[PDB]
Amino acid sequence: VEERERIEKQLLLEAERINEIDTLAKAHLSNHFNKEVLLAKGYTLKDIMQAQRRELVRKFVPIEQIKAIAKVSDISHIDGEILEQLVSLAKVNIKLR
Amino acid sequence: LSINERITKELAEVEERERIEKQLLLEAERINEIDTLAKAHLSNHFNKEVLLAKGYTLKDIMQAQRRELVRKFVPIEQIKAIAKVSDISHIDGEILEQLVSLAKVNIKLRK
Amino acid sequence: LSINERITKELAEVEERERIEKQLLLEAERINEIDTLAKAHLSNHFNKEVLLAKGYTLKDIMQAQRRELVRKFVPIEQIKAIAKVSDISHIDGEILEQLVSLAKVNIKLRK
Amino acid sequence: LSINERITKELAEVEERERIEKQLLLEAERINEIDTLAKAHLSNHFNKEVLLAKGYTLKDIMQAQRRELVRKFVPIEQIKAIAKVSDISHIDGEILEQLVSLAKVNIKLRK
Amino acid sequence: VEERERIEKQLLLEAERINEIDTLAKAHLSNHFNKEVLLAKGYTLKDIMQAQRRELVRKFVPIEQIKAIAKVSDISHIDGEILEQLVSLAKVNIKLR
Amino acid sequence: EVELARLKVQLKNALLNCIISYRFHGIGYVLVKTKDTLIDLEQPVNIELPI
Repeated sequence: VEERERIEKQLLLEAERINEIDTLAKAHLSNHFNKEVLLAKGYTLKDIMQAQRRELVRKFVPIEQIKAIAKVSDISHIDGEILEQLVSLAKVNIKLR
Repeated sequence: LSINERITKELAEVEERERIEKQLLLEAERINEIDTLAKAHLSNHFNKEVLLAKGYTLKDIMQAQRRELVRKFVPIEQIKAIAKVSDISHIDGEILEQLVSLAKVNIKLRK
Repeated sequence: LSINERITKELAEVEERERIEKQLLLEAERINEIDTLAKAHLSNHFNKEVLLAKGYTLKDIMQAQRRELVRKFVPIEQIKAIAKVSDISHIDGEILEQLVSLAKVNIKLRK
Repeated sequence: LSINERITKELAEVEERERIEKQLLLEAERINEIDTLAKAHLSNHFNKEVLLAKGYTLKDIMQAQRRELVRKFVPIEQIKAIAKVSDISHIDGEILEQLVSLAKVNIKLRK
Repeated sequence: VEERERIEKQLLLEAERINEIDTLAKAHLSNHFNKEVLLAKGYTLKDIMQAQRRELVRKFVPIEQIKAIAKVSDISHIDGEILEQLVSLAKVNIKLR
Repeated sequence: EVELARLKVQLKNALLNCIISYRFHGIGYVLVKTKDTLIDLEQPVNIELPI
Protein backbone atom coordinates (compact mmCIF):
# COMPACT_ATOMS: atom_id res chain seq x y z
CA VAL A 1 0.00 0.00 0.00
CA GLU A 2 3.06 2.23 0.35
CA GLU A 3 3.25 2.26 -3.45
CA ARG A 4 -0.18 3.92 -3.49
CA GLU A 5 0.99 6.16 -0.64
CA ARG A 6 3.90 7.40 -2.77
CA ILE A 7 1.56 7.79 -5.75
CA GLU A 8 -0.60 10.03 -3.55
CA LYS A 9 2.55 11.93 -2.52
CA GLN A 10 3.32 12.61 -6.19
CA LEU A 11 -0.32 13.64 -6.66
CA LEU A 12 0.09 16.15 -3.82
CA LEU A 13 3.31 17.48 -5.37
CA GLU A 14 1.76 18.11 -8.78
CA ALA A 15 -1.32 19.58 -7.09
CA GLU A 16 0.90 22.04 -5.22
CA ARG A 17 2.69 22.97 -8.45
CA ILE A 18 -0.69 23.54 -10.13
CA ASN A 19 -1.71 25.67 -7.14
CA GLU A 20 1.34 27.91 -7.49
CA ILE A 21 0.86 28.19 -11.27
CA ASP A 22 -2.83 29.10 -10.88
CA THR A 23 -2.29 31.62 -8.08
CA LEU A 24 0.24 33.46 -10.21
CA ALA A 25 -1.50 33.07 -13.59
CA LYS A 26 -4.90 34.38 -12.49
CA ALA A 27 -3.27 37.56 -11.19
CA HIS A 28 -0.81 37.90 -14.09
CA LEU A 29 -2.34 36.91 -17.45
CA SER A 30 -6.14 37.29 -17.68
CA ASN A 31 -9.48 35.90 -16.54
CA HIS A 32 -10.13 34.44 -20.02
CA PHE A 33 -7.75 31.55 -19.23
CA ASN A 34 -9.56 30.57 -16.03
CA LYS A 35 -9.83 26.85 -15.33
CA GLU A 36 -13.64 26.88 -15.43
CA VAL A 37 -13.93 28.64 -18.80
CA LEU A 38 -11.15 26.52 -20.31
CA LEU A 39 -12.91 23.35 -19.13
CA ALA A 40 -16.15 24.66 -20.64
CA LYS A 41 -14.29 25.25 -23.91
CA GLY A 42 -13.23 21.61 -23.61
CA TYR A 43 -9.58 21.24 -22.61
CA THR A 44 -8.20 18.52 -20.36
CA LEU A 45 -6.46 19.57 -17.15
CA LYS A 46 -2.97 18.78 -18.44
CA ASP A 47 -3.71 20.72 -21.63
CA ILE A 48 -4.96 23.66 -19.54
CA MET A 49 -1.83 23.60 -17.37
CA GLN A 50 0.57 23.41 -20.31
CA ALA A 51 -1.29 26.19 -22.15
CA GLN A 52 -1.10 28.38 -19.05
CA ARG A 53 2.62 27.61 -18.72
CA ARG A 54 3.21 28.56 -22.37
CA GLU A 55 1.29 31.81 -21.88
CA LEU A 56 3.44 32.48 -18.80
CA VAL A 57 6.56 31.99 -20.91
CA ARG A 58 5.14 34.24 -23.64
CA LYS A 59 4.48 36.93 -21.01
CA PHE A 60 7.69 36.87 -18.96
CA VAL A 61 10.38 34.97 -20.89
CA PRO A 62 11.60 37.11 -23.83
CA ILE A 63 11.46 35.82 -27.39
CA GLU A 64 15.26 35.83 -27.76
CA GLN A 65 15.59 33.38 -24.88
CA ILE A 66 12.73 31.39 -26.42
CA LYS A 67 14.50 31.04 -29.77
CA ALA A 68 17.96 30.49 -28.24
CA ILE A 69 17.55 28.28 -25.15
CA ALA A 70 14.49 26.43 -26.50
CA LYS A 71 15.82 26.70 -30.10
CA VAL A 72 12.35 27.60 -31.48
CA SER A 73 10.43 30.87 -31.52
CA ASP A 74 7.10 29.03 -31.21
CA ILE A 75 6.33 27.53 -27.79
CA SER A 76 3.51 25.56 -29.44
CA HIS A 77 5.65 22.37 -29.54
CA ILE A 78 8.54 22.61 -27.07
CA ASP A 79 6.85 20.92 -24.12
CA GLY A 80 8.94 19.03 -21.55
CA GLU A 81 11.63 19.98 -19.09
CA ILE A 82 12.59 22.59 -21.67
CA LEU A 83 9.18 24.02 -20.80
CA GLU A 84 10.28 23.53 -17.18
CA GLN A 85 13.37 25.64 -17.90
CA LEU A 86 11.18 28.26 -19.57
CA VAL A 87 8.75 28.45 -16.64
CA SER A 88 11.70 28.65 -14.23
CA LEU A 89 13.04 31.58 -16.26
CA ALA A 90 9.56 33.13 -16.13
CA LYS A 91 9.58 32.69 -12.34
CA VAL A 92 12.94 34.47 -12.18
CA ASN A 93 11.58 37.23 -14.43
CA ILE A 94 8.47 37.78 -12.30
CA LYS A 95 10.64 37.69 -9.16
CA LEU A 96 12.84 40.47 -10.55
CA ARG A 97 9.76 42.30 -11.91
CA LEU B 1 14.03 18.40 -27.33
CA SER B 2 13.72 15.62 -24.77
CA ILE B 3 17.41 14.88 -25.35
CA ASN B 4 18.32 18.53 -24.72
CA GLU B 5 16.42 18.66 -21.43
CA ARG B 6 17.67 15.27 -20.21
CA ILE B 7 21.26 16.38 -20.89
CA THR B 8 20.38 19.56 -18.99
CA LYS B 9 19.43 17.33 -16.05
CA GLU B 10 22.68 15.38 -16.52
CA LEU B 11 24.84 18.49 -16.28
CA ALA B 12 22.74 19.78 -13.38
CA GLU B 13 23.70 16.57 -11.57
CA VAL B 14 27.31 17.28 -12.56
CA GLU B 15 26.77 20.72 -10.99
CA GLU B 16 25.59 19.06 -7.78
CA ARG B 17 28.76 16.94 -7.89
CA GLU B 18 30.77 20.15 -8.28
CA ARG B 19 29.11 21.40 -5.09
CA ILE B 20 30.14 18.08 -3.51
CA GLU B 21 33.71 18.89 -4.55
CA LYS B 22 33.34 22.28 -2.87
CA GLN B 23 32.09 20.72 0.37
CA LEU B 24 35.03 18.32 0.21
CA LEU B 25 37.27 21.38 0.02
CA LEU B 26 35.45 22.80 3.06
CA GLU B 27 36.06 19.52 4.91
CA ALA B 28 39.76 19.82 4.04
CA GLU B 29 39.74 23.33 5.49
CA ARG B 30 38.20 21.94 8.68
CA ILE B 31 40.97 19.31 8.68
CA ASN B 32 43.70 21.94 8.57
CA GLU B 33 41.95 23.90 11.33
CA ILE B 34 41.94 20.77 13.51
CA ASP B 35 45.63 20.37 12.67
CA THR B 36 46.29 23.92 13.90
CA LEU B 37 44.35 23.16 17.09
CA ALA B 38 46.41 20.00 17.63
CA LYS B 39 49.71 21.85 17.18
CA ALA B 40 48.65 24.75 19.39
CA HIS B 41 47.19 22.74 22.28
CA LEU B 42 48.69 19.23 22.18
CA SER B 43 52.07 17.60 22.66
CA ASN B 44 54.66 17.11 19.93
CA HIS B 45 54.25 13.34 20.35
CA PHE B 46 50.82 13.58 18.67
CA ASN B 47 52.25 15.07 15.47
CA LYS B 48 50.97 13.74 12.15
CA GLU B 49 54.50 12.67 11.18
CA VAL B 50 55.11 10.44 14.21
CA LEU B 51 51.54 9.09 14.15
CA LEU B 52 51.92 8.15 10.47
CA ALA B 53 55.27 6.54 11.31
CA LYS B 54 53.45 4.50 13.96
CA GLY B 55 51.01 3.66 11.15
CA TYR B 56 47.65 5.34 11.70
CA THR B 57 45.21 6.57 9.08
CA LEU B 58 44.72 10.31 8.61
CA LYS B 59 41.14 10.09 9.87
CA ASP B 60 42.42 8.18 12.91
CA ILE B 61 44.93 10.97 13.55
CA MET B 62 42.20 13.62 13.32
CA GLN B 63 39.84 11.77 15.65
CA ALA B 64 42.63 11.09 18.15
CA GLN B 65 43.59 14.78 18.15
CA ARG B 66 39.92 15.72 18.57
CA ARG B 67 39.46 13.30 21.48
CA GLU B 68 42.60 14.58 23.20
CA LEU B 69 41.48 18.19 22.72
CA VAL B 70 38.05 17.41 24.17
CA ARG B 71 39.60 15.74 27.21
CA LYS B 72 42.07 18.62 27.64
CA PHE B 73 39.69 21.58 27.32
CA VAL B 74 36.14 20.29 27.79
CA PRO B 75 35.82 19.26 31.46
CA ILE B 76 34.85 15.66 32.13
CA GLU B 77 31.44 16.72 33.46
CA GLN B 78 30.44 18.18 30.09
CA ILE B 79 32.11 15.21 28.38
CA LYS B 80 29.94 12.75 30.32
CA ALA B 81 26.77 14.81 29.90
CA ILE B 82 27.29 15.25 26.14
CA ALA B 83 28.35 11.79 25.07
CA LYS B 84 25.93 10.32 27.66
CA VAL B 85 29.07 8.35 28.59
CA SER B 86 32.42 9.28 30.09
CA ASP B 87 34.53 7.43 27.52
CA ILE B 88 35.19 9.13 24.17
CA SER B 89 36.77 6.03 22.60
CA HIS B 90 33.61 5.27 20.57
CA ILE B 91 32.10 8.75 20.14
CA ASP B 92 33.76 9.76 16.86
CA GLY B 93 31.35 11.50 14.51
CA GLU B 94 28.85 14.36 14.69
CA ILE B 95 28.90 14.19 18.49
CA LEU B 96 32.70 14.44 18.27
CA GLU B 97 32.35 17.51 16.04
CA GLN B 98 30.06 19.04 18.66
CA LEU B 99 32.59 18.18 21.40
CA VAL B 100 35.47 19.79 19.50
CA SER B 101 33.28 22.85 18.97
CA LEU B 102 32.85 22.92 22.75
CA ALA B 103 36.64 22.60 23.12
CA LYS B 104 37.14 25.56 20.77
CA VAL B 105 34.69 27.55 22.91
CA ASN B 106 36.58 26.50 26.04
CA ILE B 107 39.93 27.70 24.70
CA LYS B 108 38.33 30.94 23.46
CA LEU B 109 36.92 31.68 26.92
CA ARG B 110 40.19 30.57 28.54
CA LYS B 111 42.14 33.15 26.52
CA LEU C 1 13.44 -22.34 11.34
CA SER C 2 15.86 -24.41 13.42
CA ILE C 3 16.83 -24.40 17.10
CA ASN C 4 19.64 -21.87 16.59
CA GLU C 5 17.24 -19.54 14.77
CA ARG C 6 14.72 -19.91 17.60
CA ILE C 7 17.36 -19.07 20.21
CA THR C 8 18.70 -16.05 18.33
CA LYS C 9 15.18 -14.69 17.73
CA GLU C 10 14.32 -15.13 21.42
CA LEU C 11 17.54 -13.42 22.52
CA ALA C 12 17.01 -10.54 20.08
CA GLU C 13 13.45 -10.03 21.34
CA VAL C 14 14.59 -10.07 24.97
CA GLU C 15 17.41 -7.60 24.29
CA GLU C 16 15.04 -5.29 22.40
CA ARG C 17 12.58 -5.25 25.32
CA GLU C 18 15.44 -4.61 27.76
CA ARG C 19 16.65 -1.68 25.64
CA ILE C 20 13.11 -0.26 25.51
CA GLU C 21 12.90 -0.52 29.30
CA LYS C 22 16.24 1.27 29.66
CA GLN C 23 14.98 4.01 27.33
CA LEU C 24 11.88 4.46 29.50
CA LEU C 25 14.08 4.79 32.59
CA LEU C 26 16.26 7.34 30.79
CA GLU C 27 13.18 9.40 29.90
CA ALA C 28 12.17 9.18 33.56
CA GLU C 29 15.51 10.61 34.67
CA ARG C 30 15.30 13.36 32.03
CA ILE C 31 11.88 14.38 33.36
CA ASN C 32 13.47 14.51 36.82
CA GLU C 33 16.30 16.74 35.67
CA ILE C 34 13.93 19.16 33.94
CA ASP C 35 11.67 19.31 37.01
CA THR C 36 14.52 19.91 39.46
CA LEU C 37 16.21 22.54 37.28
CA ALA C 38 12.90 24.38 36.82
CA LYS C 39 12.18 24.31 40.56
CA ALA C 40 15.67 25.38 41.63
CA HIS C 41 16.85 27.90 39.03
CA LEU C 42 13.76 29.17 37.17
CA SER C 43 10.75 31.21 38.23
CA ASN C 44 7.40 29.81 39.31
CA HIS C 45 5.74 31.16 36.14
CA PHE C 46 7.56 28.47 34.12
CA ASN C 47 6.04 25.60 36.12
CA LYS C 48 4.73 22.58 34.23
CA GLU C 49 1.23 23.15 35.63
CA VAL C 50 0.87 26.71 34.35
CA LEU C 51 2.57 25.87 31.05
CA LEU C 52 0.18 22.96 30.49
CA ALA C 53 -2.71 25.27 31.39
CA LYS C 54 -1.45 27.65 28.70
CA GLY C 55 -1.44 24.58 26.45
CA TYR C 56 2.12 23.49 25.63
CA THR C 57 3.35 19.97 24.99
CA LEU C 58 5.59 18.30 27.55
CA LYS C 59 8.54 18.33 25.14
CA ASP C 60 7.90 22.03 24.54
CA ILE C 61 8.00 22.60 28.30
CA MET C 62 11.29 20.69 28.58
CA GLN C 63 12.95 22.62 25.75
CA ALA C 64 11.65 25.97 27.03
CA GLN C 65 13.06 25.28 30.50
CA ARG C 66 16.33 24.18 28.90
CA ARG C 67 16.57 27.33 26.78
CA GLU C 68 15.81 29.56 29.77
CA LEU C 69 18.46 27.78 31.86
CA VAL C 70 21.01 28.20 29.06
CA ARG C 71 20.28 31.92 28.75
CA LYS C 72 20.43 32.31 32.54
CA PHE C 73 23.73 30.46 33.11
CA VAL C 74 25.66 29.97 29.85
CA PRO C 75 27.16 33.27 28.62
CA ILE C 76 26.23 34.75 25.25
CA GLU C 77 29.71 34.23 23.78
CA GLN C 78 29.53 30.56 24.78
CA ILE C 79 26.10 30.28 23.14
CA LYS C 80 27.27 32.04 19.97
CA ALA C 81 30.25 29.67 19.72
CA ILE C 82 28.58 26.36 20.68
CA ALA C 83 25.39 26.78 18.65
CA LYS C 84 27.11 29.08 16.08
CA VAL C 85 24.24 31.59 16.54
CA SER C 86 23.03 33.87 19.32
CA ASP C 87 19.37 32.82 19.14
CA ILE C 88 18.46 29.54 20.83
CA SER C 89 14.87 29.51 19.50
CA HIS C 90 15.78 26.91 16.82
CA ILE C 91 18.59 24.99 18.55
CA ASP C 92 16.55 22.30 20.32
CA GLY C 93 18.23 18.91 20.11
CA GLU C 94 21.74 17.58 20.73
CA ILE C 95 23.16 21.12 20.65
CA LEU C 96 20.49 22.04 23.20
CA GLU C 97 21.76 19.11 25.27
CA GLN C 98 25.23 20.66 25.01
CA LEU C 99 24.03 24.08 26.13
CA VAL C 100 22.11 22.61 29.07
CA SER C 101 25.15 20.55 30.10
CA LEU C 102 27.20 23.75 30.00
CA ALA C 103 24.59 25.39 32.25
CA LYS C 104 24.54 22.33 34.54
CA VAL C 105 28.28 22.67 35.13
CA ASN C 106 28.04 26.46 35.23
CA ILE C 107 25.76 26.24 38.27
CA LYS C 108 28.14 23.70 39.84
CA LEU C 109 31.09 26.07 39.47
CA ARG C 110 28.92 29.00 40.61
CA LYS C 111 28.17 27.13 43.84
CA LEU D 1 -18.69 5.43 11.02
CA SER D 2 -16.25 4.28 8.31
CA ILE D 3 -13.70 7.07 7.81
CA ASN D 4 -14.51 8.84 11.07
CA GLU D 5 -14.71 5.50 12.86
CA ARG D 6 -11.13 4.64 11.91
CA ILE D 7 -9.98 8.14 12.84
CA THR D 8 -11.65 7.79 16.26
CA LYS D 9 -9.95 4.41 16.61
CA GLU D 10 -6.71 6.29 15.94
CA LEU D 11 -7.97 8.61 18.70
CA ALA D 12 -8.26 5.55 20.96
CA GLU D 13 -4.65 4.87 19.99
CA VAL D 14 -3.90 8.43 21.15
CA GLU D 15 -5.57 7.55 24.46
CA GLU D 16 -3.32 4.50 24.75
CA ARG D 17 -0.24 6.62 24.03
CA GLU D 18 -1.30 9.16 26.67
CA ARG D 19 -1.73 6.34 29.18
CA ILE D 20 1.79 5.16 28.36
CA GLU D 21 3.07 8.73 28.79
CA LYS D 22 1.41 9.04 32.20
CA GLN D 23 2.94 5.71 33.23
CA LEU D 24 6.34 7.06 32.16
CA LEU D 25 5.75 10.19 34.26
CA LEU D 26 4.97 7.99 37.27
CA GLU D 27 8.22 6.11 36.61
CA ALA D 28 9.92 9.51 36.48
CA GLU D 29 8.60 10.53 39.89
CA ARG D 30 9.39 7.26 41.66
CA ILE D 31 12.81 6.48 40.18
CA ASN D 32 13.75 10.14 40.48
CA GLU D 33 13.04 10.55 44.18
CA ILE D 34 15.07 7.35 44.52
CA ASP D 35 17.99 8.80 42.55
CA THR D 36 17.89 12.05 44.53
CA LEU D 37 18.08 10.07 47.78
CA ALA D 38 20.92 7.96 46.35
CA LYS D 39 23.06 10.92 45.28
CA ALA D 40 22.34 13.08 48.33
CA HIS D 41 22.80 10.38 50.98
CA LEU D 42 24.95 7.55 49.56
CA SER D 43 28.57 7.16 48.50
CA ASN D 44 29.99 7.88 45.05
CA HIS D 45 30.82 4.17 44.70
CA PHE D 46 27.09 3.43 44.33
CA ASN D 47 26.72 5.67 41.27
CA LYS D 48 24.68 4.39 38.35
CA GLU D 49 27.71 4.68 36.05
CA VAL D 50 30.01 2.45 38.12
CA LEU D 51 27.20 0.00 38.92
CA LEU D 52 26.37 -0.33 35.21
CA ALA D 53 30.08 -0.81 34.51
CA LYS D 54 30.04 -3.63 37.06
CA GLY D 55 27.06 -4.93 35.09
CA TYR D 56 23.82 -4.56 37.05
CA THR D 57 20.33 -3.91 35.73
CA LEU D 58 18.97 -0.48 36.57
CA LYS D 59 16.17 -2.04 38.63
CA ASP D 60 18.92 -3.80 40.60
CA ILE D 61 20.64 -0.43 41.01
CA MET D 62 17.47 1.20 42.35
CA GLN D 63 16.72 -1.62 44.77
CA ALA D 64 20.33 -1.61 46.01
CA GLN D 65 20.19 2.16 46.56
CA ARG D 66 16.86 1.79 48.37
CA ARG D 67 18.21 -0.98 50.61
CA GLU D 68 21.31 1.05 51.44
CA LEU D 69 19.19 4.11 52.25
CA VAL D 70 16.92 2.04 54.50
CA ARG D 71 19.91 0.59 56.35
CA LYS D 72 21.44 4.08 56.65
CA PHE D 73 18.34 5.91 57.95
CA VAL D 74 15.66 3.47 59.15
CA PRO D 75 16.63 1.80 62.45
CA ILE D 76 17.06 -1.96 62.71
CA GLU D 77 14.09 -2.23 65.08
CA GLN D 78 11.86 -0.45 62.55
CA ILE D 79 13.15 -2.78 59.82
CA LYS D 80 12.47 -5.85 61.98
CA ALA D 81 8.97 -4.53 62.72
CA ILE D 82 7.71 -3.33 59.33
CA ALA D 83 9.56 -5.86 57.16
CA LYS D 84 9.29 -8.60 59.85
CA VAL D 85 12.95 -9.60 59.29
CA SER D 86 16.34 -8.01 59.82
CA ASP D 87 17.73 -8.84 56.38
CA ILE D 88 16.55 -6.63 53.51
CA SER D 89 18.22 -8.74 50.79
CA HIS D 90 14.86 -10.30 49.80
CA ILE D 91 12.42 -7.51 50.70
CA ASP D 92 12.35 -5.62 47.38
CA GLY D 93 8.85 -4.50 46.46
CA GLU D 94 5.94 -2.73 48.15
CA ILE D 95 7.49 -3.37 51.57
CA LEU D 96 10.66 -1.79 50.20
CA GLU D 97 8.58 1.20 49.08
CA GLN D 98 7.20 1.53 52.61
CA LEU D 99 10.73 1.27 54.02
CA VAL D 100 12.05 4.00 51.72
CA SER D 101 9.07 6.19 52.63
CA LEU D 102 10.05 5.70 56.27
CA ALA D 103 13.64 6.59 55.34
CA LYS D 104 12.43 9.79 53.67
CA VAL D 105 10.50 10.65 56.83
CA ASN D 106 13.65 9.91 58.84
CA ILE D 107 15.84 12.24 56.77
CA LYS D 108 13.15 14.95 56.84
CA LEU D 109 13.03 14.83 60.65
CA ARG D 110 16.84 14.60 60.77
CA LYS D 111 17.14 17.90 58.88
CA VAL E 1 -22.15 -14.44 35.18
CA GLU E 2 -19.56 -11.66 35.29
CA GLU E 3 -20.19 -11.17 31.57
CA ARG E 4 -23.80 -10.30 32.43
CA GLU E 5 -22.49 -8.18 35.32
CA ARG E 6 -20.40 -6.10 32.91
CA ILE E 7 -23.37 -5.94 30.52
CA GLU E 8 -25.40 -4.51 33.41
CA LYS E 9 -22.57 -2.05 34.12
CA GLN E 10 -22.76 -0.81 30.52
CA LEU E 11 -26.56 -0.70 30.82
CA LEU E 12 -26.25 1.54 33.89
CA LEU E 13 -23.70 3.74 32.09
CA GLU E 14 -25.94 4.34 29.08
CA ALA E 15 -28.99 4.77 31.33
CA GLU E 16 -27.17 7.50 33.28
CA ARG E 17 -26.14 9.14 30.00
CA ILE E 18 -29.76 9.04 28.79
CA ASN E 19 -31.01 10.48 32.09
CA GLU E 20 -28.51 13.35 31.98
CA ILE E 21 -29.34 14.13 28.34
CA ASP E 22 -33.08 14.10 29.06
CA THR E 23 -32.73 16.27 32.17
CA LEU E 24 -30.75 18.94 30.34
CA ALA E 25 -32.90 18.75 27.19
CA LYS E 26 -36.14 19.26 29.13
CA ALA E 27 -34.82 22.49 30.65
CA HIS E 28 -33.07 23.66 27.47
CA LEU E 29 -35.04 22.80 24.30
CA SER E 30 -38.77 22.25 24.92
CA ASN E 31 -41.36 19.91 26.40
CA HIS E 32 -42.63 18.93 22.92
CA PHE E 33 -39.64 16.55 22.72
CA ASN E 34 -40.48 14.88 26.04
CA LYS E 35 -39.92 11.13 26.20
CA GLU E 36 -43.61 10.39 26.82
CA VAL E 37 -44.93 12.41 23.88
CA LEU E 38 -42.19 11.11 21.57
CA LEU E 39 -43.02 7.53 22.55
CA ALA E 40 -46.70 8.27 21.90
CA LYS E 41 -45.73 9.62 18.47
CA GLY E 42 -43.96 6.28 17.99
CA TYR E 43 -40.18 6.63 18.22
CA THR E 44 -37.88 4.01 19.73
CA LEU E 45 -35.80 4.93 22.78
CA LYS E 46 -32.54 5.15 20.82
CA ASP E 47 -34.24 7.21 18.10
CA ILE E 48 -35.60 9.56 20.78
CA MET E 49 -32.14 9.92 22.31
CA GLN E 50 -30.42 10.61 18.99
CA ALA E 51 -33.11 13.10 17.96
CA GLN E 52 -32.72 14.92 21.28
CA ARG E 53 -28.95 14.91 20.78
CA ARG E 54 -29.31 16.41 17.29
CA GLU E 55 -31.66 19.09 18.64
CA LEU E 56 -29.13 19.86 21.39
CA VAL E 57 -26.48 20.32 18.71
CA ARG E 58 -28.78 22.52 16.62
CA LYS E 59 -29.48 24.67 19.69
CA PHE E 60 -26.13 25.12 21.43
CA VAL E 61 -23.73 24.41 18.56
CA PRO E 62 -24.36 27.13 15.95
CA ILE E 63 -24.86 25.93 12.39
CA GLU E 64 -21.36 27.04 11.36
CA GLN E 65 -19.69 24.86 14.01
CA ILE E 66 -22.24 22.17 13.08
CA LYS E 67 -21.06 22.02 9.47
CA ALA E 68 -17.49 22.43 10.74
CA ILE E 69 -17.39 19.24 12.83
CA ALA E 70 -20.25 17.27 11.27
CA LYS E 71 -18.67 18.22 7.89
CA VAL E 72 -22.26 18.49 6.58
CA SER E 73 -24.76 21.24 7.33
CA ASP E 74 -27.53 18.71 7.99
CA ILE E 75 -27.24 16.68 11.21
CA SER E 76 -29.95 14.38 9.81
CA HIS E 77 -27.34 11.75 8.83
CA ILE E 78 -24.08 12.30 10.71
CA ASP E 79 -24.87 9.97 13.61
CA GLY E 80 -22.03 8.16 15.35
CA GLU E 81 -18.69 9.37 16.69
CA ILE E 82 -19.30 12.70 14.93
CA LEU E 83 -22.66 12.94 16.69
CA GLU E 84 -20.96 12.30 20.04
CA GLN E 85 -18.44 15.05 19.22
CA LEU E 86 -21.31 17.41 18.39
CA VAL E 87 -23.22 16.67 21.60
CA SER E 88 -20.07 17.19 23.67
CA LEU E 89 -19.72 20.49 21.80
CA ALA E 90 -23.28 21.30 22.85
CA LYS E 91 -22.31 20.52 26.45
CA VAL E 92 -19.34 22.87 26.09
CA ASN E 93 -21.51 25.65 24.64
CA ILE E 94 -24.04 25.38 27.46
CA LYS E 95 -21.18 25.29 29.99
CA LEU E 96 -19.79 28.55 28.61
CA ARG E 97 -23.32 29.95 28.23
CA GLU F 1 38.33 -3.84 45.32
CA VAL F 2 39.69 -0.53 43.98
CA GLU F 3 37.52 1.63 46.24
CA LEU F 4 38.30 -0.66 49.18
CA ALA F 5 42.03 -0.37 48.45
CA ARG F 6 41.78 3.43 48.43
CA LEU F 7 39.89 3.20 51.73
CA LYS F 8 42.69 0.99 53.08
CA VAL F 9 45.31 3.55 52.02
CA GLN F 10 43.47 6.34 53.83
CA LEU F 11 42.98 4.04 56.83
CA LYS F 12 46.73 3.38 57.03
CA ASN F 13 47.44 7.10 56.77
CA ALA F 14 45.03 7.81 59.63
CA LEU F 15 46.29 4.90 61.74
CA LEU F 16 49.90 6.11 61.65
CA ASN F 17 48.98 9.40 63.32
CA CYS F 18 46.52 7.57 65.58
CA ILE F 19 49.30 5.36 66.98
CA ILE F 20 51.67 8.34 67.25
CA SER F 21 49.08 10.26 69.29
CA TYR F 22 48.41 7.14 71.38
CA ARG F 23 52.09 6.94 72.31
CA PHE F 24 52.62 10.67 72.89
CA HIS F 25 49.40 11.69 74.69
CA GLY F 26 47.70 8.43 75.69
CA ILE F 27 44.72 8.55 73.32
CA GLY F 28 44.18 8.74 69.57
CA TYR F 29 41.11 9.66 67.53
CA VAL F 30 40.24 8.71 63.94
CA LEU F 31 37.07 10.14 62.40
CA VAL F 32 35.24 7.89 59.93
CA LYS F 33 34.00 10.34 57.30
CA THR F 34 30.73 9.40 55.59
CA LYS F 35 28.49 11.13 53.03
CA ASP F 36 26.94 13.55 55.50
CA THR F 37 26.90 17.24 56.39
CA LEU F 38 28.96 18.83 59.15
CA ILE F 39 25.87 19.04 61.39
CA ASP F 40 24.99 15.37 60.81
CA LEU F 41 28.10 14.19 62.70
CA GLU F 42 26.16 14.45 65.97
CA GLN F 43 23.54 11.96 64.76
CA PRO F 44 24.40 8.26 65.22
CA VAL F 45 25.10 5.86 62.36
CA ASN F 46 23.27 2.56 61.90
CA ILE F 47 24.76 1.10 58.69
CA GLU F 48 26.86 3.01 56.16
CA LEU F 49 29.86 2.73 53.86
CA PRO F 50 32.52 5.26 54.91
CA ILE F 51 33.94 7.76 52.46
